[PDB]
Amino acid sequence: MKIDYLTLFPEMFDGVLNHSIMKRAQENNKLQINTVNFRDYANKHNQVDDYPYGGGQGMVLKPEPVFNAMEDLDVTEQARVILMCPQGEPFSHQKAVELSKADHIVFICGHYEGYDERIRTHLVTDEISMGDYVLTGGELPAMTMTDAIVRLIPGSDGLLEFPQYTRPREFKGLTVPDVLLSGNHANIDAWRHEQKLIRTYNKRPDLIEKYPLTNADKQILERYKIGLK
Amino acid sequence: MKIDYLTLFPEMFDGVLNHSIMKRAQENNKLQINTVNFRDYANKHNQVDDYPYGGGQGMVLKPEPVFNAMEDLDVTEQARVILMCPQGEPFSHQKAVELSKADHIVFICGHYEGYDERIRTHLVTDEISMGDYVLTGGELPAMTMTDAIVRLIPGSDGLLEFPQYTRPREFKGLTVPDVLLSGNHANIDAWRHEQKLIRTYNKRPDLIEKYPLTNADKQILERYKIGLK
Repeated sequence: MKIDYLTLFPEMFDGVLNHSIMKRAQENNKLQINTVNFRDYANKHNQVDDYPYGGGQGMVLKPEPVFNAMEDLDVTEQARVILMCPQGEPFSHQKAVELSKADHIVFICGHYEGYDERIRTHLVTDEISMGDYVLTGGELPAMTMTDAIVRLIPGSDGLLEFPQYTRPREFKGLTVPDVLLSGNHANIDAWRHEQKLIRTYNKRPDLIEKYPLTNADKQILERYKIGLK
Repeated sequence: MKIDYLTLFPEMFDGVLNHSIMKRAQENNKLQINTVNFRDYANKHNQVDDYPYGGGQGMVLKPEPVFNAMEDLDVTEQARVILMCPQGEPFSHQKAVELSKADHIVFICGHYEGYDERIRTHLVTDEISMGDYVLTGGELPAMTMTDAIVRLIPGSDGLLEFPQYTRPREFKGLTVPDVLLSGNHANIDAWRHEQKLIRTYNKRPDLIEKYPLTNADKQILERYKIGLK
């Protein structure tokens, strides 16, 4: 697979493109992750931005530059063109899975108060948001999504996790549960299972309602609450 | 406000810390956004990582280094310590709002198969996830969240948005709706309102069910569907 980022700030990507566990695939000829400076496709004035027909307070991303960029990037039909949007589908795993299968992805990163509809109908294949929160630009989101998608290339049990501890045993008066140093694995497993139940009960009672509790599980919770008195 | 990132890859941040619309506040003495190299707090071996008591296949982030880092960073009580986690609360706007009010935030960025529970009980104040998708590290998430929080410092109408267009009027046979060039603002507003209704009807019927439709709105939808025949 290969990935292109058409952005006005290709520099934002230097730190991440290299120094992250991203090179696993880059050096392994699995993928080409390269940045594209969008100002190369701009027009009298080298702006990729222009006024809205009908009026409005914001500016709108022009169609021409974007179509041109897609041209030389040889985006075929069956390449994925992603627009970073607030009203886009919030990104998810089923979506990360779907994308890791395409052989080519292009991200329109710049945040504009508007996008020419012709770009949305003819070029863009997926519109994606990160969550109900509002961001200043689409480059971070594009990088975050790349991570999730790439690391899913080739190369819960319904409860919260059991608490984990490492050395030292005692630190500033904070001691690791004795059971963990006992070497008795049936007791360590049982204790972790109890902690998972209890933590879920205290912090994600919704998860408990959708967990098929065994009689022993109910007895653990029952005595736990009696211990709180 | 001030923000610290304790990470093993401070380089990932160079591109973003500067070149994004982040400098608005940095140069304006509103905030200090600086990176901290976590390997400065490491132990015989300069690892921040160590084996799990009780056994397990992954490694666990040691408590000592993290507590030390929080010490010299002068994290007071009433500073926010954030751990990037999969089971953390997915990040949201209400959370972005809450955080933009704190005067100091520290992000533990490294992804480990485990975190010593003492860090979670004594240091960490918020545990946050990005969504059900799994990421390779916590630095991108920390940067994304910073963006949403910072830009919310000081410095929907229930339907999908109306489609936007800019020059040129005709491009590759793709023409901007005539109404937008007509200069008749009551017609432009009505047309946009119709498009919002129609698009929402076709793509987010759930939003239509929670919209207080007027008689005129129902007539727009009604004739639209008759136009589809």
